[PDB]
Amino acid sequence: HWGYGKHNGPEHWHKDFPIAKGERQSPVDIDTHTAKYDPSLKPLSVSYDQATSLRILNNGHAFNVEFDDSQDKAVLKGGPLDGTYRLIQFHFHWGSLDGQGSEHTVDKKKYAAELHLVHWNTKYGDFGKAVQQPDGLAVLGIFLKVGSAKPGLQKVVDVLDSIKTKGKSADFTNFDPRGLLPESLDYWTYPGSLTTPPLLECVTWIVLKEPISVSSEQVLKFRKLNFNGEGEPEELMVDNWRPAQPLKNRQIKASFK
Ligand SMILES: NS(=O)(=O)c1ccc(C(=O)N2CCN(Cc3ccccc3)C2)cc1
Ligand SMILES: [Zn+2]
Repeated sequence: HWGYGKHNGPEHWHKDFPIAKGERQSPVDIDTHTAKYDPSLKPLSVSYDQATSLRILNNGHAFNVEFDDSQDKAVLKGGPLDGTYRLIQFHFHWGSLDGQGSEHTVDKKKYAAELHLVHWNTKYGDFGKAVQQPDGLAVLGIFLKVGSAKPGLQKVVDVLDSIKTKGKSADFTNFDPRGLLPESLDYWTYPGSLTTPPLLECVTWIVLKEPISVSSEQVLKFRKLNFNGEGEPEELMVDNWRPAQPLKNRQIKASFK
């Protein structure tokens, strides 16, 4: 029964998921003056040429674009990571208004939305084993600002009418996630968590500095989705973001000067 309402929102999650108040929770504010350049970080390696998208699912919290992760097809390596992380899904978090929606913030600035490309460490064999490890997942986070349309996002926007409500899915093959990346792979990185229940502390966060631009019409179509199931009272899927959590004993590292 967790969600993003007044009665079941992020301030309530700790009652069923006490790790909500833990030492490495996400998201966080990225203070750009306190993040230190780490010359030992490697360039990110984003290898998405062989990505196999399968399906898009409205899960009642967001929509997920799911990939075939039964082989090393779309992988994230390098940067702060040891070994190979396989892409399993991507999703977004967004606002009711353009002035909010991102989960990470930059010097307390909120973006209109945030893309999460979720990857799991292949040394743990499957995603369910990986989420039980402190280095199990790598999530690539990309901010969205409202301005020019993102052409590589339109195939996602155009299928959302077919998955309006919770539990609906649609075939979503041959989608190329390279079309969601910005030009620069400059990033910030820190150890954190899933941002939704069960809030497991299993994520290496890699947040790109350069946002992508999407149009007002693209993000308006995200905000026509529903949290509810078919035939239930309509509750628009908006403001599906967790706010920034305490940094505690953590350092955010920059890949760039
Ligand atoms: N916003 S985010 O990128 O941090 C993100 C949040 C949640 C998830 C996610 O995979 N969850 C659904 C399953 N659960 C994991 C799970 C638990 C037990 C058994 C198996 C799996 C969470 C992935 C990324
Ligand atoms: Zn997310």
